[PDB]
Amino acid sequence: MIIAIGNDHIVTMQKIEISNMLKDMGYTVIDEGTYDTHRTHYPIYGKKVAEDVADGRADLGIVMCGTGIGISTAADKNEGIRAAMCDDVTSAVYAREQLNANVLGIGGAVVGVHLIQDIVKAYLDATYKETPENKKLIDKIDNIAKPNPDQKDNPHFFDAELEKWAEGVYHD
Amino acid sequence: MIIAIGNDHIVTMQKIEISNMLKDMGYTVIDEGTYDTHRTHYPIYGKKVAEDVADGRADLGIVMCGTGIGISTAADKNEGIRAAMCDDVTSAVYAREQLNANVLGIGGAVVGVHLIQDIVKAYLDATYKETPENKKLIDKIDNIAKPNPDQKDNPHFFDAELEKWAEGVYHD
Amino acid sequence: MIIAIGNDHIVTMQKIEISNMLKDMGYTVIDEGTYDTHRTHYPIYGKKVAEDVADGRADLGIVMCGTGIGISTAADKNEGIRAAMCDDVTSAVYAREQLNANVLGIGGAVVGVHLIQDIVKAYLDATYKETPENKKLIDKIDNIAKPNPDQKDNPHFFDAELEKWAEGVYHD
Amino acid sequence: MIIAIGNDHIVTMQKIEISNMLKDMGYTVIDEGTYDTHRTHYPIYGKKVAEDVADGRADLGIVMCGTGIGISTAADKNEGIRAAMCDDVTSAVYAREQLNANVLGIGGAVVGVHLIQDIVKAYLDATYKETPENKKLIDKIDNIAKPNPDQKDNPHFFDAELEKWAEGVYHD
Amino acid sequence: MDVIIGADKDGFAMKEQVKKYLEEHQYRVADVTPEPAEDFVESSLAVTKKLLNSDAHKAIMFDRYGVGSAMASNKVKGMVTAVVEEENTAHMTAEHNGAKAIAIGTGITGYDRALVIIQRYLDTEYAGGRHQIRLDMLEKMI
Amino acid sequence: MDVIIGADKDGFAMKEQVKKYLEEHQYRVADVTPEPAEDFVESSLAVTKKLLNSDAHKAIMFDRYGVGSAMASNKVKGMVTAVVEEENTAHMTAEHNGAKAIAIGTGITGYDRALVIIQRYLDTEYAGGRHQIRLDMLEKMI
Amino acid sequence: MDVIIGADKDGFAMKEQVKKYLEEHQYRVADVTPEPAEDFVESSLAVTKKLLNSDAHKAIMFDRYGVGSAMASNKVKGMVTAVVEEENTAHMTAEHNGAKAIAIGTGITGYDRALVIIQRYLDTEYAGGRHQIRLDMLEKMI
Amino acid sequence: MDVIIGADKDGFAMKEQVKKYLEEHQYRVADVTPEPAEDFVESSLAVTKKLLNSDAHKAIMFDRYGVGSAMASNKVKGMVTAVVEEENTAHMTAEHNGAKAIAIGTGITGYDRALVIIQRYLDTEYAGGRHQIRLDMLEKMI
Ligand SMILES: O=C(CO)[C@H](O)[C@H](O)[C@H](O)CO
Ligand SMILES: O=C(CO)[C@H](O)[C@H](O)[C@H](O)CO
Ligand SMILES: O=C(CO)[C@H](O)[C@H](O)[C@H](O)CO
Ligand SMILES: O=C(CO)[C@H](O)[C@H](O)[C@H](O)CO
Repeated sequence: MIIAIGNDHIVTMQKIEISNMLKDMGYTVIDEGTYDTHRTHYPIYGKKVAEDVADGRADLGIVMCGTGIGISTAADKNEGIRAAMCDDVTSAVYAREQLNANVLGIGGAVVGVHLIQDIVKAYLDATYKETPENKKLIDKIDNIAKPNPDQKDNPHFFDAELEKWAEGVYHD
Repeated sequence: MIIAIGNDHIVTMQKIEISNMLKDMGYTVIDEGTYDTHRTHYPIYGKKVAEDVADGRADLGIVMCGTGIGISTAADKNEGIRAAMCDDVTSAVYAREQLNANVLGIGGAVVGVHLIQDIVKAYLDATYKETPENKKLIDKIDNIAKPNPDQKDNPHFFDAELEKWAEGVYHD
Repeated sequence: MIIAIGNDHIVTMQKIEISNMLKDMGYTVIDEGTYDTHRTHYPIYGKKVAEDVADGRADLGIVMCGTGIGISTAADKNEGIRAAMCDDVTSAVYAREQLNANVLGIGGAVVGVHLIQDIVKAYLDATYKETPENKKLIDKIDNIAKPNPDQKDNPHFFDAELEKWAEGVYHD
Repeated sequence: MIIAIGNDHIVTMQKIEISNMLKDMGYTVIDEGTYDTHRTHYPIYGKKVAEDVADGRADLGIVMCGTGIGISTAADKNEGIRAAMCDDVTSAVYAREQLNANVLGIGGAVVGVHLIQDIVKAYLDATYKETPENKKLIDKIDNIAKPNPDQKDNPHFFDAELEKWAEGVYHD
Repeated sequence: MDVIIGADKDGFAMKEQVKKYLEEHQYRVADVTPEPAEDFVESSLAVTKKLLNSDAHKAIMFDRYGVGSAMASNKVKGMVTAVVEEENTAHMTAEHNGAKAIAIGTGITGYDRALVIIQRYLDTEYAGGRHQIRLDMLEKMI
Repeated sequence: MDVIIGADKDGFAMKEQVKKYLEEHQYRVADVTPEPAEDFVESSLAVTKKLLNSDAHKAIMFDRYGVGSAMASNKVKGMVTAVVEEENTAHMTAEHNGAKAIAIGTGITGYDRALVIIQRYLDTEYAGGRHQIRLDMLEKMI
Repeated sequence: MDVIIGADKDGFAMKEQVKKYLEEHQYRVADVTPEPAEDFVESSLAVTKKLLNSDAHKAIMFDRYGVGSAMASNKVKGMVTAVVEEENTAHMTAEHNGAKAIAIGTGITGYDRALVIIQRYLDTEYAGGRHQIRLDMLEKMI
Repeated sequence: MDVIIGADKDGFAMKEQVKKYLEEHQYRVADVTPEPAEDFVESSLAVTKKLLNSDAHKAIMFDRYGVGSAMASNKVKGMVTAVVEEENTAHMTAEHNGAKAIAIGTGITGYDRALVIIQRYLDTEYAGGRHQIRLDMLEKMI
């Protein structure tokens, strides 16, 4: 199985720990998230992981940032994706078993590494158990957003924002 | 104010982060926990921190280990101590406000650094507020254990176990 | 300017520090080396960085492993590359000024981060200065190896070895 | 054998690595250097390690800071001490064998951990080999400074400077 | 300050408790699910609609696990919903993210903790600045 | 497998639910608080006494925050109680520590999560070995 | 043990000293540059040819910076040359890498240190095992 | 700028080379060991004396291993001598420490590297500020 993983600069170290674990477990990993700890933007990596999963390059995805909210929200906002923001094992298992979530989000700065490992393992070990009940829920979820061809598989999608960033438009 | 802190080898890095923060906040820190990451035993440091607090060398104490359970329990098993095991802000504030807990325990491997910082800050910022109800609970807790002069202020209390360890008695 | 960087699992943390620095300095970084600390093989990343430089995708390259010997040697064994193994500032400047070295190798486990930063800075700040003497040395070096089209731009070049590894052929 | 170790805040992580190694090697360690990474002053820890060695609480000492110059110089400026600043195995062995140096200084930010480990091991493994030649050198060295009873075993020796620091006298 | 709230059958109980809490603390509450919603998709979308179509910038969604309401509402262009189970994210998601709403799972988070989470969320304003680039990116997505 | 359970007024409701859960899963349950205890000190100590006297090696204490039941029961010589609010400690405290009991705070932990925590705790055996030194140290303390 | 040595004009002096050292310690030395080579490319390649053809598995190249002899000789298929300026790489490159030769820069490394580096290199055997995959990869390259 | 230099028998050769280098680069050099000193204790103390008793703030001590000259001269109250073997300390010791002198071991450091080290040291001024507390502490010691 192939797992795509991504992250922002705040949790690169936690991402490395999970990447190592996944490989020890026999999983093939596609690391998309940022590779160092230089200030960057979570949506970039959330989108990359989402597309790997949606296009079939990866079976499932895992994304992390400080709280996980930002990057998991970015991953959710893509066609074919059901991203589950889970800082606990219980909801992560529910996400996989009932909502067939294909992207797991975790807060690398609020959850300790041992617990992150447990959440990831539980999420991966879980299996979607279809029922007419959850199939209806899932279908409703898959039909909420309106597909935008300009976003789908478009690497230059955020260039506009990146340029403004280089121009100091987003100063503090 | 003086804060005593301790830890086992699993969470020395998290201890360092909290130590740094406490000093930046103006607290005087007495680091007792282990200083490196060489395999050691949580009760040793839990006891050291507990006595700093009980003997008046420190106002409050903070102890951490992988889950916090071991070291916070060790700390609790000392005269004059009310140790609270809190991996969340809500129970930590309750511990200080209602139980006048003087030792805070946290799981450095299950709680992320940002949340650890929040728990510590909330615990320290909180103030004990006496009430006929919690005064009665506190009195009960302070009288459960039977004092052992052989343990009180005895740093050699665990020597027998340390010797058995050096002799391979506790092999896996 | 574009800098390609790579590393094996022993020095991923040092690579991250250098990546951060290069970006703060205004360079565009292409991180090829391994992204986590899971056991892997230095020739893979040395080759990737070497080709980025040889194919014009990057202006210069920097590769690191425990001692730097393995990855810098891997990088050197590619068309168009002159890789210099330098754990000091003096030889690094010489490498750039006299040999027009386009790939810098450093031992991330034997050189401290501050000195690594100095070596990288000195190497980058240096400028090649042609002379009838070094032009002749450079020409000799560029003509020692016999080009192998099967290796050039072939990312599957080491697949046979990777398979033997997955099959336990390289056990200790 | 007992080894006293100390460090400033810049190299606490490297100190931890060495402390771990020393313990795995069977040495008893007295960690004096700073325990976290909060800004502090190298002379404090250099002096503490020096006195452990001079008073017989430790057999040898190891001190580190960014370059090692500061803390090793502080260690040298104490009665009964011969501190050797060595970022290499060769001079460290010479220091022990010829000058019977009892305190080793290393730059934790300029020397990689693998090399630091090698320097420490070589220094510890070496044995002083007395000759009328080096005995004369050593005696001359031991008689250069004039003993100051106000410094010897005086923990409040630097209080004056620390107060000024708290008062913002040493601002940048 | 205004707060939009909603819940499905699983989060209805806590939703009612929080409403009483909020009203007791001078908060003007807009309950879009006086009766429990069919499911978390309906409740979260109802809260989102009322939010994006109002002058309120704080909302709380209640369901069993939190994940569902966030997964659903985040599909709406411009919406940003944070599942919250601890006290750090409670304030950080508001400070850094648009945090238009937080989702609480009643099967995951106890009531006392929920109140601390809610109070922290309500008491925190968006910092803007550098964070806006990420919010601009999110709003650009479907 | 035997399991001792107890609770004060704040933890009674969940205690009752868990008791039903345990019975449904063939566990032999010893409830020391058929009626809610006066406070968590009474309930936690009642659980501790029953446990240290029984052949059971698993117990669950319920109160509002968990913290209290653990703080009080750990004062008993030989007792080891773990406050648990997440799924990693749920099993690690059993594996590494004596974990003679776990304490759950009903105002902190939701029911569904509590059940996962409880099952992980019950399914995990103490590993012994190197961990015994720490337990010997703890049992030596007051 | 056999050792192949060579040097250009800048590394000749040290090469001569080391040769004396090696002979004094019973090493069978093959000096490919009795007279200094025209440049480090000539000397490093001379050493490489003699080594890959001899039964010796240890060699030392001398030049002003080390960098050049390594850069040039590593272009030879199957060759592995390590520039060495400190005592850890001195043995680690032999243990992990093929380290068919080490390159010392006379303008970088002092004589006493060079001798320690050389002796550590000569006293260390290749560990094989997992390391062989990387060597197989290197020998495959041009 | 002025530079005080000195050396024992082992560092004399490089000392003479550096003196010519320095004089060629407009540096005013004060050589306190026109003839090699008896040993590094004599040469380092001679350099220290001339330094502390002059208006120069830069000095270079030459011997075989560097360690000796630093170990000896640092015993003098107020003196600060840094053994230097690499290019980072070369400038950092001047910036952060009083760096009244650097010690170079001719058996450890090659000449070309020595010149880079020396130039970096000479070109760097003390930063003062927060660093002064440490220098005040050192000068207070014997
Ligand atoms: O948690 C995050 C987004 O939800 C990020 O880690 C932080 O916003 C961080 O400051 C990067 O933007
Ligand atoms: O969490 C812990 C004790 O409760 C410790 O960190 C672990 O048991 C660790 O393995 C050291 O004993
Ligand atoms: O230095 C290295 C190769 O020269 C590598 O870092 C080590 O061999 C490491 O063990 C990985 O192979
Ligand atoms: O190398 C050091 C002193 O020689 C210290 O690490 C640095 O001066 C650091 O800035 C602390 O003062």
